[PDB]
Formats: sequence, C-alpha cells, structure tokens
Amino acid sequence: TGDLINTVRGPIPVSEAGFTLTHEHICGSSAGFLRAWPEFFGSRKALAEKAVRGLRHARAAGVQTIVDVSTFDIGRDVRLLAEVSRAADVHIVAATGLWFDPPLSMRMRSVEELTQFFLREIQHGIEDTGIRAGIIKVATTGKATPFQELVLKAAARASLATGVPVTTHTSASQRDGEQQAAIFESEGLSPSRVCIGHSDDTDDLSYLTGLAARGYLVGLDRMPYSAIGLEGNASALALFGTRSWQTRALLIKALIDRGYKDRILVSHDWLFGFSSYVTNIMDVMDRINPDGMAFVPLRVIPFLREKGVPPETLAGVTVANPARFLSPT
Amino acid sequence: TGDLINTVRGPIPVSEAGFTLTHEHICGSSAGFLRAWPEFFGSRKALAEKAVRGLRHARAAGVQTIVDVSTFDIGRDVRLLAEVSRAADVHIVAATGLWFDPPLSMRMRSVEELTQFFLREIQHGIEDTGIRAGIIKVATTGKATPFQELVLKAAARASLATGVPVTTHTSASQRDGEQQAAIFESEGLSPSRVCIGHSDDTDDLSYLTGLAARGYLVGLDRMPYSAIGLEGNASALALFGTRSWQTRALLIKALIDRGYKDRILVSHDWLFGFSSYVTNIMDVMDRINPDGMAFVPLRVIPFLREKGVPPETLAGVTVANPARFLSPT
Ligand SMILES: COP(=O)(OC)OC
Ligand SMILES: COP(=O)(OC)OC
Ligand SMILES: [Co+2]
Ligand SMILES: [Co+2]
Ligand SMILES: [Co+2]
Ligand SMILES: [Co+2]
Repeated sequence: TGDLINTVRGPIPVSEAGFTLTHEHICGSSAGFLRAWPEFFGSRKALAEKAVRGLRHARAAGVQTIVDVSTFDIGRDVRLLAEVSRAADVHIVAATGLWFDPPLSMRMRSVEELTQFFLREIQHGIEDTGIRAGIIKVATTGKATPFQELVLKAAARASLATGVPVTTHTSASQRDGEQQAAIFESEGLSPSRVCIGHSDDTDDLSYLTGLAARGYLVGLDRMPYSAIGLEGNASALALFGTRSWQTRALLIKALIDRGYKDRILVSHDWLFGFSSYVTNIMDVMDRINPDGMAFVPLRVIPFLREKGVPPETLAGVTVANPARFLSPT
Repeated sequence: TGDLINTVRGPIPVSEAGFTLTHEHICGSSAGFLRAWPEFFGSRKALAEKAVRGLRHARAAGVQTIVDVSTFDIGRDVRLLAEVSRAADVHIVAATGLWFDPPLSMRMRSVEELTQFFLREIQHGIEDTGIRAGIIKVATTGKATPFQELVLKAAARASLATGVPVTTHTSASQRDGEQQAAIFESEGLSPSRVCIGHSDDTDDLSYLTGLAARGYLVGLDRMPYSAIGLEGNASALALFGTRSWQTRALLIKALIDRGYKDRILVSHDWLFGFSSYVTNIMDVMDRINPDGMAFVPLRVIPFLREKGVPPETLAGVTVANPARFLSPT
C-alpha cells in the first residue's frame, strides 16, 4: 500500500491497478490528426463510443487497467483517454516518449531538450491538461537511428529522475533489445525499469532469455496478432505475421518454464482506431479478434492454465509484474 | 468588387487584401507541437506577442495581408493565427495541403482521401474552428516521392473543386517546378492557379521564364535569406544560402524586364517561431533581418524603384498579382 501511479483520471494506489495490460492503445494515429480529421474515424464520438464498448468488454473479462503507450507522435489524445477511462471505469496510464514517427520539431532536438520534454509530460502534465504520464515509450526498427540513440538516452534520464518505467517497440526479429539494453545501461538505468516490447514477435528464446537473465521485463504484447487465413492480404500479412496466437502464448509458458515468471509482461497492442496504417485495417483486426482487449483474459490465460501454469503464477504475471513495473522506483 | 477570400477572421473582399505577402508563416513547427511543448517558444504568450509586434511592424510598412502557408504538418495553429491577426489588424489567409513532413496517418492516404481532407479545410473549416483555408500548400525536395505525386494531384483536385490556388515549396536548384507543373497539368489545373515557390533560390532564368511563359506564378519568396557574413555557421549556411538579398531582388527586375510582371509574387518566407530546425535559429534570423516581414516594403521595393521599376508596376506585383491569385477562380 502507499505507492501511487498516475492515470488519466489522476493518482491511484498501485494496489488498485489489478489485472493490467501493459502495451495497448485507444487510437494509433499521428500528432494533431484526430483534431484535424476526426471524420477519418467516422467521428470523434464514434471512436470514443467504440473505445468505451471495448474497454467495458475488457473490464467484464477482469481487466482493471491498461497502459496506453501512445506517445505524442502516435497522436495520443489525453482528453480522449480520460473520457473513455471515465465512461468505461477502467484505469488508463498515459505515456510520454517518442515512437518511430517523430516530426522535424522533435528530430532536431538534443538529448537535453528531449529529456526536458519527457520530464514536462511526467512531472507537469500533458499539453494544458495536468494529466501526467506514468510510462516512457521509445522505439527502434532495427539498428537505432542517430536520433533514436538520443531518444533512448533521454528516456533513461527521465526515468532516473522520476522512477517512471521505460517501454520499447522493437523489431524483435532483428533483436533490437540488445542494443536498446546497451544504451539504457550506458546511462545507468536499471534493467528492472525497462520492458523490451514486441518480444513475442520472435521465437528466439536465446535472445529473450538473455534479456530476462539481465533483469529486463520481456513484453509479450502482441497476443492476438496473426494473419493466418488472410495470407492474400499483403498489408494484413505484413503487420500481423504468420504465427498463431497459440505460438505467441507458448512463449509465456516457455519463459515461466525457464524460471523467468517475474520478468514477463503480457498484452495485445490493440486499438479502437487506427489511422497510421492502411484504410479499413480496423475492420480486418476486428474480424481477427472480435474480443479486442478481452482476448488475453478470455483466451490466453485459460490456454496457459490448461497447459498447467498455476493460478498463482498467472496472477503474478498479470498483476504483480505490472505493479512492480509501474510503481515509480 | 464582390469577389471574396477567406481569412482567419472570416471573409474579406478581394479588393481589401491590398499589399499582400504570399508566402509567410507565423510559426514553422510541427503538428501538435505548440500544444505539447509551448515552452520551446518561451511560451505561447511570448510567441503571440512577438508575432503581433512583427505584424504591426509589417503593417506600418504598408503590408495589409499575409498568406500563412503553414500546413497541418508545419504545425499550423489557426487559433494562434486568428489571435495575432486580430491584435495586429493584418489579414491572414490560412492554408491547407501538406508540406514535406507528413506523418504516417497522412502518408498512408490515397489521392481520394487527401482530396477529401483538403476539401474539409477549405469548405468546412480547420479542426473545430470553422476557419477556412484560402490556399493549398504542397512540396517537393527534388523529384517527387510517390506520396508527393498523390499530394500534388489531390491539391489539383481540391483547387478545381473550389477555385482556391495552389502554392509550392521547391528545391529550386533541382528545378522541381517542371515536374510539379507536369503533375498539375495532368489533372487539368490551370497554371494561373499555381505559384511555383522558392524560385528566388536559383538564378536559372531559363527555368523561371519557362514556367512564367506557361502562365505559372513565380514565387520569389525568400527575399531576406542570406548567410553572407555567417559562413562559419553550418546550419545558417544550409538554409539561408550564399546569395545576397540584392541578388534575389534582381530576379524580380529580371522577370519584369522580360515581360513577366504579371507572373511574379514576392515574399520573405519569414516566421516568428521556428521549431522544425536547429535550436536558437530564430535568434540568427532576427539578427540577419530585424525588419522581419517589413523587409520587402522597406528594402526590396525601394531597391526596385531606384533601379527604375515604375510605381504602377510595383503596385501590380504586390497588390494586383496576389488579388488575382487568391480570388477563387
Ligand atoms: C501506434 O500504433 P500501433 O502500436 O498499432 C497497434 O502500430 C502502428
Ligand atoms: C515551415 O517552416 P519554413 O517554411 O521556415 C521559414 O521551413 C522550415
Ligand atoms: Co509497436
Ligand atoms: Co503499440
Ligand atoms: Co518552403
Ligand atoms: Co515556407
């Protein structure tokens, strides 16, 4: 008791986070896009309502908290998060940091400048809302760009100053986590403050156990993603991959079986609106996974149970690990 | 009389546009940036006040209207434009279109989709403000990217539907205007609806007269830009160039001398805040050109007069040409 985390509705006790999905999005978009072209999503109203239905469905399945890892450049709209959080009665933790679509006004910035920006969003508030970020999101897609090196160093500095954790997008097949780890450690950031994300996009357990042994959290965060049965859709294939949800879920068990239960975070990387990819992609996704953010509790958790993972272990993964991760340390 | 143009304060008669600077910016930034990190500019308040002082200075020098060609991805803040327009009593025409920093949510769009977006900003209003764009801004930096081909076609379609003109960023040294022209004409857009911008960045009169003969407007719109005396500043050199303002201004006379007075538009490409380039660049620019958007009327127009350009011709360039260009046709 006593430890607190910031959500879009304000502070909550860490112990009330409960079952927490640590890599999700209300809407995957771009800075200013929702404001400039809400009709892309039908309307802002239609988007919010869809998000409220989806979060209510997750809540019914036992999800109490999601971490929306949408950064500035994912077009994070914190007012939208707050609205849907309130309507669905599900906690949402907002993010700072930068993903892999930063505009020139970000790309031109120094590590010092970026640190100040991340600190602003954590300590002061996002935009003019006073809503404070509870996580820092960063990204590579292969070897880090020179700018991405700065971003990861700035995330490390902001984390050290605030205790807020860092979470990453990787190209898992290219093993980005290793370089990400190297950069974070060069700034003196504790691996326990870092989740190496999209780690379920690979079956390379050498890579994954290497990270876990070093104390990193391993983000198995794309559970429902599969283009099996849709191979004729090039865009669906490119983003979903050809591996089944069961294949992804088996990695949770594999890490548990190898002693790393405390190093695992599970999520969907789901969303309710999606403008940063092909038109109508949301319709494809909703067909593949009608359960949305309830997929983990409804399908993944029982799958693991039936494979013999003990309830106490499953609770540790879905409640205790996120709590430890999110608590400012 | 009778013809109207949309400004950030609402409709005005074309005849009240008066002396008009056709390629300017209040702030060169990125989508969402001003909202997310206003402290970059000191504050939003400091930015607005600086812009009001600058526009008042231009007004005193005889400028009655500026066209702010900031697109969505230049971080156009139409509320800011309206505030500074009202305080300084200078008309500001806002822009739609896309510059060369579009985010993924724009880059993934079809020509049809982009056309709908440009039409939204012209016919419905920008964001939730009801403020309507009076120009469409587009860009290449060398040969058009596949996405830029779509943007230029979408601009052509939106222009045909609304009568609003199109204005361009070029890499003038690479003669981008020729391909831009080809794409516009392939959509059946009249060259009289198009200004090929940054054309004073080159002294290639073969290129420039080629465009003018075809009926394009030629944007000599970077008048005060020179890094002469600052050659040891790599960033200043890269954006300003090594040609004097007099060299740039001579192109206005050169085009007049060759019969193309009606095909010329003159501006500064100035701004009062600048986040899409190196930190403190605004301080360098303010040192090079303390007169800001008064530089054209105070320095360029008298230079031309003294070189023998008749007052009636100078009035045609600064009043009649913009009026014809901006009037929806
Ligand atoms: C930011 O959106 P995303 O994480 O979609 C789930 O990737 C485009
Ligand atoms: C959009 O800003 P700019 O036209 O600055 C004058 O170029 C970066
Ligand atoms: Co990602
Ligand atoms: Co994601
Ligand atoms: Co330009
Ligand atoms: Co410009």
